[PDB]
Amino acid sequence: ATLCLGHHAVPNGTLVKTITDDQIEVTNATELVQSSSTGKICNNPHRILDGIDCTLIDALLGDPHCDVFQNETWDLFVERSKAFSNCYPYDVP
Amino acid sequence: EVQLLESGGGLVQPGESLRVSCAASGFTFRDSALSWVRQAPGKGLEWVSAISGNGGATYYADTVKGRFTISRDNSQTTLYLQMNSLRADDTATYYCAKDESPPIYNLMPGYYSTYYYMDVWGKGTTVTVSSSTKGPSVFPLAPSSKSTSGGTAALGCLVKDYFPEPVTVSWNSGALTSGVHTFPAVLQSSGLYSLSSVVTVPSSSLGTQTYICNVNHKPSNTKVDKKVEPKSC
Amino acid sequence: EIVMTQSPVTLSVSPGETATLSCRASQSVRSNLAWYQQKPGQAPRLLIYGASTRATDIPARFSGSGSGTEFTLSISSLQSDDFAVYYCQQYNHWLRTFGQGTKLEIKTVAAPSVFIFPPSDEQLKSGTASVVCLLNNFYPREAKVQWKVDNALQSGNSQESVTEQDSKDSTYSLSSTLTLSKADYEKHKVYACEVTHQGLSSPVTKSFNRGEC
Amino acid sequence: EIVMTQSPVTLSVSPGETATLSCRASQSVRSNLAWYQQKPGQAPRLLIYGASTRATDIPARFSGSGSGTEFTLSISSLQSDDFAVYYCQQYNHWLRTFGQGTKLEIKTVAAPSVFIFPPSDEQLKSGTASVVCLLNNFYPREAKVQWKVDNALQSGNSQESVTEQDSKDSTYSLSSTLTLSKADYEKHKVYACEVTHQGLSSPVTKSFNRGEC
Amino acid sequence: YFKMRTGKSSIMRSDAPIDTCISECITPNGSIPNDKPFQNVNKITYGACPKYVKQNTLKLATGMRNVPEKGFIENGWEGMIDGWYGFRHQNSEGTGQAADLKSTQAAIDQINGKLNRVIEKTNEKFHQIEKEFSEVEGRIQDLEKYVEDTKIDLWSYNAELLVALENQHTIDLTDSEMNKLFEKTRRQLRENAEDMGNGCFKIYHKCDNACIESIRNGTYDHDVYRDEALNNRFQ
Amino acid sequence: KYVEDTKIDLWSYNAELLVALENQHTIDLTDSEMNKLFEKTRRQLRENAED
Amino acid sequence: KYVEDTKIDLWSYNAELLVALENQHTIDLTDSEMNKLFEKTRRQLRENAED
Ligand SMILES: *[C@@H]1O[C@H](CO)[C@@H](O)[C@H](O)[C@H]1NC(C)=O
Ligand SMILES: *[C@@H]1O[C@H](CO)[C@@H](O)[C@H](O)[C@H]1NC(C)=O
Ligand SMILES: *[C@@H]1O[C@H](CO)[C@@H](O)[C@H](O)[C@H]1NC(C)=O
Ligand SMILES: *[C@@H]1O[C@H](CO)[C@@H](O)[C@H](O)[C@H]1NC(C)=O
Repeated sequence: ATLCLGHHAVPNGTLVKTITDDQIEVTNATELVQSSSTGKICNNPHRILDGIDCTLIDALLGDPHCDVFQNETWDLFVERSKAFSNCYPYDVP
Repeated sequence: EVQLLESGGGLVQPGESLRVSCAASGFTFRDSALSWVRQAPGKGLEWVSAISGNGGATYYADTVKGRFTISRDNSQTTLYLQMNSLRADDTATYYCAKDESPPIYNLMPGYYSTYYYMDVWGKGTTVTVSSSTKGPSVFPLAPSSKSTSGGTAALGCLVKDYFPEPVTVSWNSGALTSGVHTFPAVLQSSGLYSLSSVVTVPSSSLGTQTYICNVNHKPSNTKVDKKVEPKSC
Repeated sequence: EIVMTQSPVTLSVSPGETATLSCRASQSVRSNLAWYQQKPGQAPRLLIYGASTRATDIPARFSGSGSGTEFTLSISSLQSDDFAVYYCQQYNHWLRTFGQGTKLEIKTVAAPSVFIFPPSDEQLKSGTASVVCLLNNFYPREAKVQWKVDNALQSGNSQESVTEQDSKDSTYSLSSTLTLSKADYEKHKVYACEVTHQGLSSPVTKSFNRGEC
Repeated sequence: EIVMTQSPVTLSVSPGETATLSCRASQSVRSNLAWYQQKPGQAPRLLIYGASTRATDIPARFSGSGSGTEFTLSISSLQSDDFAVYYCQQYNHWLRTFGQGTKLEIKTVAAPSVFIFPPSDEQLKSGTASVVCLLNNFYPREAKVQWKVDNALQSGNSQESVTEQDSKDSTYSLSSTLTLSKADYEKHKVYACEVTHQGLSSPVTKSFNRGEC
Repeated sequence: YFKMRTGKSSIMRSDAPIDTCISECITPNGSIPNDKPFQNVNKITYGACPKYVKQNTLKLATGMRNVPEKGFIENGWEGMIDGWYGFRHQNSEGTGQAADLKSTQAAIDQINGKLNRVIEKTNEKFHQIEKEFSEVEGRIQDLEKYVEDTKIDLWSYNAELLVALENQHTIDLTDSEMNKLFEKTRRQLRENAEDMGNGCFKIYHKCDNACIESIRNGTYDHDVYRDEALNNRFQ
Repeated sequence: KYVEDTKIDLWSYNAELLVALENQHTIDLTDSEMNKLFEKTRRQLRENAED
Repeated sequence: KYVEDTKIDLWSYNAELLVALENQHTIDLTDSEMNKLFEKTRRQLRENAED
């Protein structure tokens, strides 16, 4: 009688890096680097506050189009590039 | 549906053995793991043991390490748990539960993924380990004075002296559910539990309706349907 | 082999407020910490697993948070049916352990509707007549119930049975069973269960005579 | 098993300007990337090895660079003799692979001088008469040539032969040979070569009758 | 006056639209899942986010060394779906195959254990320092760019060295689980069979299907066949 | 605050990975020395005993 | 000064730890190739010779 021993093998596997081999084939691997994105900022769980048309300092001062942002709490204020200032010209040292 | 039902259990004396089944029905293809979790009457939960697809477990809590042995029969899709050398503190409602892991773990589908949370819980089977299976004596509770209070009257039944829990109680074969209050069992100093179930219905139905409490005690197969009438005076 | 300690043992929170629970754990645990909602008379239900991540089709008011050692569970908008007990398990040491448990209460101070129940004739013929005093619908759970038989207090033969908090009106119900013999019952005339509650201006007492309804 | 892709397939760069080449490589490769300059009719010659280290006694105008995946090759001062094809290899997983190759072009739309050619009598007696049409001196190489026999368009019997670009006037030449049998040739009367070019206002067509020069 | 409080709040410049979903991590490109230890979308992140590294892909081995066709065996067994390590036999009844559940589980547990070590909860960072700049500010801005770029290049080395070591140890631990499995049964039949030099044992005695199963589940008593196998070896 | 916070988090990983690697290698080297001891006495008995 | 001194001291640990692990593995792997060769010829002889 004969009793052979061996391991499983996949028809096509993934290549990984090791200390000695740069491209060595294994049966299974997982990606640790998150490279894909949904493209959209999920409003939850963090209380996302869309800056829309003004910056945070513009809402702090009280620009006419930013009266809605008064007494508004936020976990993360998101400034848009489309922001602008309509009120009196100012500068903050 | 991922339903699973626990069968067996009951009253055992200390030092005896007991096997509890768990019919794994539904979504579980049973290449996924399963566990047993007991909770003692009034006490917190406790993980007992686990089993994987095929025989990758083993894995028993230190409280029951040498006493319990978990078994799996995939051909009939049933999970077992042989509880040998039972002690007093083993009295608990043994729950059968499915175990799920994050998809990153569990490389080969059949084998044990060491990081499991239980998502699907079973109905549970009550196992009592003590030293006597008495049938409950049902005594009705009649209202006194004049319509108890006035606009609403109260009446109930007394389930005194029985062993062990539980006792099923309904009113008028389940047709009466509104206003019913089923109280928890209280172990008397004699050692036999006592239960009371009362219902508050308006006094306008004191005479036009005959109320019957349908007490069922399967552990001792005693099912009394006592009549509750106002005290004749 | 890895103990879990929940704090506190029981908390009282008004409906609507956020109830923050604790699950302190010896050693380090991060990848797994499951929260459960075991309502009385039912099996536990999975709420959050691995911390943070909540279970399928459970309300968004159940929030989970925790890194290691310290873990928290906050219920945003509290409902009257949330009177369940909450537990926390974890990984691993190959051996999952559960928490001790955190009882959650709801809340208006309701006054007990006292009702007396004389022993039935069938129980009188048995040899031991037990008088029952009901306290239907009341909050909070604390209720000092005393038995007075013939203007004399009786202690040692009464047992207090309290139900779990209700899922809708959030009111408890108490019952006291005064166990006495057949001759010990007929020995006295008037039976009155003295009831004193937190929200009770005067001690309401309901009584009845022997041989008359 | 580690494919290499050079971009573009061919690039036009005036003499003296810097010509940047691309050698995109699937999977990481850093320690080895050799550039080669294979002039037509000769063996390849090593330029750069590793990534930036150039070979011995080669001009300093050849520059090399690149990270793991993206590689570049820039020729600073371009000369007329740099009309060679460039290749890039890499390492390794025991198997060395070469690139596709990047032809280096250097630097008026010319009109194709169409010429027809009837089959000779020696070819007619063989049994298969093939008519030939010449497009001498024209740019660009793109030239849509169509055969029209007894006015009928003929496809599946024609073969396009195009020269390399000329070293002086830089004009291509094209020849099409419509192979037909002895009876298939006498079957029809007039043979016309419908020639359409990029810089052609109207489709120039030259034709001849059968039995008359 | 404004009410002064100190908390987890922050600010970030982004043009990504807001959607009604859940995500612990938020980037100027959009929310990304923090299930992975590292990310390559953007260095500006808010909340529980993976560590930004230069690498675009870092495969972590969750399996074993793959050999389909031409160390001890010429190739692995593609027909094994019930486990990682298994047996094959040519006995008197026929030819069968079965997996060793304990060796497969032991190899999965080591990978599952380190898999948790690599994906352990990532850093939770809220209000940090700005890493993108609109115009040149000189010395202060040059330091801020240097502080962050240093942190990135150091983390990139920490991540790329991690996958190399973890995968090198992954192949070593899985290959050693088979060396121990071949050594397990090698001790089972000491001088009842001999190593053929290719991963197969030449059992010199009559061994049926149940006898093969006795070797598989670890109940093979060599003394039963020791009087038989030894005679077939030297005669 | 960021420079110091960055310095700490990088050293925390440098130390956490250190003890993880060294303890693994400590267990690895101790188990090997046991195998090296069992292999030492195994060579002393070429065919005088069996494992 | 602090940012640079941090970068230096952190890279020095990265380099010192690298040469120690790579050299240890180098000595570890070379001894295995010697053992594999001993095991290779050991499989050929079977019971025709003894270690
Ligand atoms: C794996 O995929 C590639 C396809 O290019 C090829 O080698 C073959 O079809 C598959 N199987 C094996 C064993 O290589
Ligand atoms: C690879 O491993 C993952 C777990 O990370 C598992 O879900 C998947 O089924 C495996 N696939 C293969 C082909 O091994
Ligand atoms: C993310 O956005 C930045 C610009 O802020 C851009 O440079 C980068 O390529 C983007 N990456 C992805 C993965 O979208
Ligand atoms: C091992 O397999 C043999 C052959 O089927 C069987 O007789 C024996 O009972 C098995 N033992 C165990 C422990 O499974």
